[PDB]
Amino acid sequence: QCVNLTTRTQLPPAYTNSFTRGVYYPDKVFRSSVLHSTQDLFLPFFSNVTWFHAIKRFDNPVLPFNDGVYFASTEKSNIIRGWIFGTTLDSKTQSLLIVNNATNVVIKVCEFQFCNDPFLGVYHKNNKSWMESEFRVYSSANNCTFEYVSQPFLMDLEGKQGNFKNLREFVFKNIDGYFKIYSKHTPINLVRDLPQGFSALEPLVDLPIGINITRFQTLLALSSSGWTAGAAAYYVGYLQPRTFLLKYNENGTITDAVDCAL
Amino acid sequence: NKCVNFNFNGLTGTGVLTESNKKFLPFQQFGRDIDDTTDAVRDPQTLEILDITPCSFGGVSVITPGTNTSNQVAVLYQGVNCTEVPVANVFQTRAGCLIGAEHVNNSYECDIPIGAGICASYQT
Amino acid sequence: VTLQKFNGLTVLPPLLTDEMIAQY
Amino acid sequence: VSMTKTSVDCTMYICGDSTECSNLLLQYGSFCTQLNRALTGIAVEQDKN
Amino acid sequence: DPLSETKCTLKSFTVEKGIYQTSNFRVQPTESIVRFPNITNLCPFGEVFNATRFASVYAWNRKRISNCVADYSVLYNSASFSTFKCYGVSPTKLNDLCFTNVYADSFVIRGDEVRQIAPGQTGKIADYNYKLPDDFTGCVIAWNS
Ligand SMILES: *[C@@H]1O[C@H](CO)[C@@H](O[C@@H]2O[C@H](CO)[C@@H](O)[C@H](O)[C@H]2NC(C)=O)[C@H](O)[C@H]1NC(C)=O
Ligand SMILES: *[C@@H]1O[C@H](CO)[C@@H](O[C@@H]2O[C@H](CO)[C@@H](O)[C@H](O)[C@H]2NC(C)=O)[C@H](O)[C@H]1NC(C)=O
Ligand SMILES: *[C@@H]1O[C@H](CO)[C@@H](O[C@@H]2O[C@H](CO)[C@@H](O)[C@H](O)[C@H]2NC(C)=O)[C@H](O)[C@H]1NC(C)=O
Ligand SMILES: *[C@@H]1O[C@H](CO)[C@@H](O[C@@H]2O[C@H](CO)[C@@H](O)[C@H](O)[C@H]2NC(C)=O)[C@H](O)[C@H]1NC(C)=O
Ligand SMILES: *[C@@H]1O[C@H](CO)[C@@H](O)[C@H](O)[C@H]1NC(C)=O
Ligand SMILES: *[C@@H]1O[C@H](CO)[C@@H](O)[C@H](O)[C@H]1NC(C)=O
Repeated sequence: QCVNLTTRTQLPPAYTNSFTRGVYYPDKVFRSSVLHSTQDLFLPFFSNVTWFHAIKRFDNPVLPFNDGVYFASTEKSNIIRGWIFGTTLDSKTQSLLIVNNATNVVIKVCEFQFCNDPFLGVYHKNNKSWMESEFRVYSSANNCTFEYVSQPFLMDLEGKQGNFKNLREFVFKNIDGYFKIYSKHTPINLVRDLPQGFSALEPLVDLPIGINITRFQTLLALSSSGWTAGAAAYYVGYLQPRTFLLKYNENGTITDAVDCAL
Repeated sequence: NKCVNFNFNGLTGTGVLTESNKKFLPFQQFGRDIDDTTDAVRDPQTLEILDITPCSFGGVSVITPGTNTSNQVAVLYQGVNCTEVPVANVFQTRAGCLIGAEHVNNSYECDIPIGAGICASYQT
Repeated sequence: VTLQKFNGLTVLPPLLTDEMIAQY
Repeated sequence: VSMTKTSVDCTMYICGDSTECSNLLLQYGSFCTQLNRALTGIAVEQDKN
Repeated sequence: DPLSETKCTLKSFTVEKGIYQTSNFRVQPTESIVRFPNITNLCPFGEVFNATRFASVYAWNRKRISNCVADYSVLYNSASFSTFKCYGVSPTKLNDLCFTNVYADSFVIRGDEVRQIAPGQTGKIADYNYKLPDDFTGCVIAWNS
């Protein structure tokens, strides 16, 4: 169940600056009201960062993953709904699915035959409703290794109006085989750029997945072609190995940081 | 509140473990100071912080009037508190614990130095 | 002026306390 | 007028709690007691000052 | 005693008047404590065995075990099973060891043919429908049913 929904305007690969976002707790270690340093992979400060949109437009190329990644999105309507990660991305090896369908956050690791460009289909009809409808991800998944479901919920898929009100920031690393996701969730009211200020991503999830990851793509919510998108920007930047000096406060939050080559 | 060796989650150490007023965030497990030395750990079953202090040690010094005066001596255990010394006329000082000398209210000059304003002397 | 460890180190007290240096 | 008196259990700094370090470090000789003489020296020097 | 200790330490039967540094005191680590997180998620051997019905040996099962604790406290501890045997890890060690990758191999057979399973063996089960490799290191369990 995959189709090539090519009804979209073509736009150039836009850029913006990334001031000091993309710091995170590097080890599971407590430290307080101290300045402490590591040489580790981080998002470089003040660096040109890559930018994407759903709008008419739906911007989602299969992008390289190399040494780790920073992903962030300024959102309304909960339209950004996960990622797809992996080295082949067509069953010739394993690859990784991380998704948020309306009931669960779900992670799966299989020899997946993905679509040419996967997505999640939803009802949008003027009899005002917003339920799931089509799950265009992969056809086949024979050799599987890691499988999960988060404790069951419901989440709004609703087409809610306005400028971007949710920011969710993520960073991704594969070390020795153990894959790590660190992330932050924060309120915003911003029209078209990443927020000036500071944040330090909490470690959400860590998994002995063992796969290689070499290319990512994001997973979004959506008569086959020719359909309505919600409006949302998302951003991507590579981690680079660089020395940071970090300040911990009394609560042990990374409260500010400096990059030793800025 | 005992000197124990420990392993927590593979992190191996030694000291006196005790209840902590500190608060780690939900994802930190071990504390490290400026020195990069492991001062606290979250217990992996009660999920509460232990502060940890490397268990009682120090120099010993022997206080001595000279052999040609006497065969009598006193022992200062340095930084070690008097509650922890008997494993090796007791007086507790900001230098640690001294054993084998009478504490006396008479402030003489310093016949043998001990520290923190304390000296010892041999007499009638 | 702004200011017993795992690593064999200790700090010894001075023979004169800050009270005794106040007296002198 | 003085600096902080410091002292080191040289065996504890070098590799205390381990017996094979007691067996090996004995091969080196007085290279602990020389330090204990040098530092107990500095410490009596501060109360002289 | 401290007088004979200082006499010895100073290389001198006359210890002259003074105070002298000796024999560093250190209270010993009086015991070793070990603390690990609760072994809460037991691997589901009660689904592997305690399940209603197994399948036949030419259709030998491969139920996945991963991301759980390999706790044999109601397994190698028990008398109820006729045969328990291992082939390169000692049977005491199955609570000590970590695996990378684990799968159940479930079926039913004739009681004589229990002897056909062992890596390096013959008999019709050990040829027409089952075999184990020369570098296998796991364990076999079988019982009168
Ligand atoms: C979200 O995706 C998951 C994964 O496919 C769906 O969970 C499966 O749903 C079926 C039907 O309830 C169950 O038989 C499977 O056992 C479920 N998977 C697991 C691992 O338990 C879930 O139903 C999807 N949500 C929606 C709204 O479609
Ligand atoms: C993944 O699934 C495929 C699908 O069968 C397996 O591929 C077979 O592998 C064997 C051994 O290399 C070959 O003899 C077959 O010709 C293959 N057939 C097919 C259709 O792939 C593969 O073994 C599986 N991999 C794992 C690790 O389980
Ligand atoms: C460390 O975190 C705590 C909790 O967020 C902060 O303490 C709170 O401060 C407000 C304002 O004075 C009080 O109303 C709360 O009752 C406090 N809560 C607690 C648990 O103490 C504290 O401000 C943070 N540290 C810094 C440097 O801001
Ligand atoms: C490991 O198990 C113990 C008990 O089996 C759990 O301790 C309980 O925690 C709750 C909530 O704090 C208390 O109400 C109980 O009194 C505790 N049990 C006992 C026997 O006192 C502990 O939380 C478990 N650890 C984890 C990580 O789940
Ligand atoms: C040292 O020993 C001898 C014999 O006990 C004694 O005659 C001499 O006076 C002693 N010296 C001092 C300073 O007490
Ligand atoms: C020494 O004086 C203190 C009060 O400064 C008193 O506590 C103590 O009992 C006195 N000791 C003797 C032996 O008189």
